[PDB]
This record gives sequence, structure tokens and C-alpha cells, in this order.
Amino acid sequence: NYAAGLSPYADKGKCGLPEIFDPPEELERKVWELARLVWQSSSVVFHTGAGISTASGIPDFRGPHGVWTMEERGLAPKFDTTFESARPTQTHMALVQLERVGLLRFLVSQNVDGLHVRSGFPRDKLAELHGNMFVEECAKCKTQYVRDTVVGTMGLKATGRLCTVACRGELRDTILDWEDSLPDRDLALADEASRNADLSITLGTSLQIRPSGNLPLATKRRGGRLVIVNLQPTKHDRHADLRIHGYVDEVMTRLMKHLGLEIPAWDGPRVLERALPPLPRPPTPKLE
Ligand SMILES: Nc1ncnc2c1ncn2[C@@H]1O[C@H](COP(=O)(O)OP(=O)(O)OC[C@H]2O[C@H](O)[C@H](O)[C@@H]2O)[C@@H](O)[C@H]1O
Ligand SMILES: NC(=O)c1cccnc1
Ligand SMILES: [Zn+2]
Repeated sequence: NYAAGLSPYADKGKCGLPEIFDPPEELERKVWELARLVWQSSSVVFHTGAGISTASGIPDFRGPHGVWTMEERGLAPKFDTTFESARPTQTHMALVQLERVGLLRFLVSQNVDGLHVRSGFPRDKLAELHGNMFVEECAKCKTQYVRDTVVGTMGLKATGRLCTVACRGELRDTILDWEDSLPDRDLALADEASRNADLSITLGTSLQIRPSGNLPLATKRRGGRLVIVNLQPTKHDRHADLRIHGYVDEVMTRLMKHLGLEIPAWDGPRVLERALPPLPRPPTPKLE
């Protein structure tokens, strides 16, 4: 599917760079520093890529066993789940809670795996820049349908289903192929959120794919801070105020402990169109 569609003519970038692990004492220092930046920031934007779904059994693109890295060896990527059977990671559910308590303003994802939506993360605070395997859109009225199963096409093709709005418009997948321009609404919202942020945090993205990978720089260009959490080096390592080399679930569970926040239970696939009113959160530490 997705891999087969983008494999011909797309630039795959740098595959299979070595992983780096901050040793324990340095990891603990950096996650405390991340908590300080979250406490001190007014507008926090998260940027997610395929590395936040590897701990749910979905391979990334450029990691040691990524789709492209394995393709170079004539090997298929390995799934430990279907898209339908995948559960949101600790990181996915941490991001849900950060939004609920008002510590996350916006979420920009390159992931098509549908897990942010299925985690119950509100769609009005999410930009899905590369599409969502579960979402089809009416070519006529632009109404979106979030399905319980993957839409079986990619490259913005007709799925064979028709719009049911009181329309009969042709439903199409939302999965960009290499030559497709990004959805204009999602990209405009993601660009605005990134420019307005005083803190951008990237999780499990190598930031190699434009323009998605450059949005966190919009935050830096306006005087905001940039944190990169990633096992591999990334394209924009030189611009980060803070670089954390560790498993994103270990980083995010330690962060949530510092913030005094619980990672909520996942009640199975659920779609939330609009953010609910913000929940209470712990009072903030005296820093210095
Ligand atoms: N558990 C983990 N913890 C931390 N980092 C991790 C983990 N697992 C993997 N990584 C890192 O996660 C990084 C993932 O980088 P890439 O594989 O490029 O995925 P993308 O989302 O940025 O790909 C962008 C687009 O490219 C495609 O064309 C599609 O359109 C994609 O949307 C690696 O550097 C791993 O080291
Ligand atoms: N996390 C993802 O969206 C994804 C999709 C297809 C292949 N690898 C990763
Ligand atoms: Zn329609």
C-alpha cells in the first residue's frame, strides 16, 4: 500500500543512520529541562512522525528497520499489527492529556496511521499533513468520513463510495502521493500554529520531508524554542535548543511524571471533532 505507492520517483533521503542513546543521567537532566520549557511556554506545538508509532508495531521509513532502509536490502518492512488493530502508544495518550489540560496548543503530524484521531485527540487541534488511511473526503462538498477500517486507495483516488450528506459526490482517499501538494487548510493551520508557538517539540520525525519537516523552524525564526526528540540525527539538529536521544515513550512518560499528569486510558477507537473545555492541571513549580 503506502510504501508501494511512494516507492517510485520519490526522494527517500538518508536511511539507516545510527541510533544515539543519551546515557541515563543525561536523559534525566534533558527531560527535566523539557518539563521546564513546557511550564514556561505560553503556546506549545508538537510535531509527530512515524517514530511515535513504532512501539505499537508500525515500522518507520528511515530507522534501522524502516520501510526505505529495508527496501535497500530487498526486504519488506515488518508490521506487528494491522492499522485497524494498532493501539495508541503511551506517547499518543500523553499528547491527548497535554491537549486536555491546555499544555498543547496544536499538533502537526506527518503520520497516515490514523492513531492521533483514534486516540480521541480533537481534530480541530490536529493537522494531518500527509493524510489519514481511515479518512475519505467528498470531491464535491469536502465532507470527510472517518471510517473504522482503512480506505483501500492512496493518491487521492475514488474509493468507490459516494457522499451521503443531505450529495452523491465521489469519495476519495486523503493519502498524498509524492507529486501531491499538501491539503491547503491543514498546511495553513500548521504554518500559523508553528509561527505563533513559543515552543515546538518534534517527536519521532527525521524532519527530512518538506514542507512538514521545516514547520518547526518557523517557531525558531520568530524567537521561539525548538526541542527535537529522536533516536537518529535529524535534518535540523543544528537549530534545536534541546536534543533528546531516547525512546519517545520513555521521554514522554518521564515528562508526564514531572508535570504531575496521568496518561489516560484508551477506550478503543473514538473520533472527537472539537476540543472539549480544558481540564484542571497541577500548579507549577518555582523554577530558580
Ligand atoms: N521509539 C522511538 N523513539 C524515538 N525516536 C524513534 C523511535 N522510533 C523511531 N524513531 C525515529 O523516528 C524517526 C522517524 O523518521 P522517518 O522514518 O523519516 O519518518 P517521518 O515521519 O519523519 O517521515 C516523513 C514522511 O516520509 C514519508 O515519505 C512519509 O510521507 C512520512 O510522513 C527516525 O529518525 C527514527 O530514528
Ligand atoms: N506511522 C505511519 O503513519 C506509517 C505508515 C506507513 C508505513 N510506515 C509508517
Ligand atoms: Zn458530498
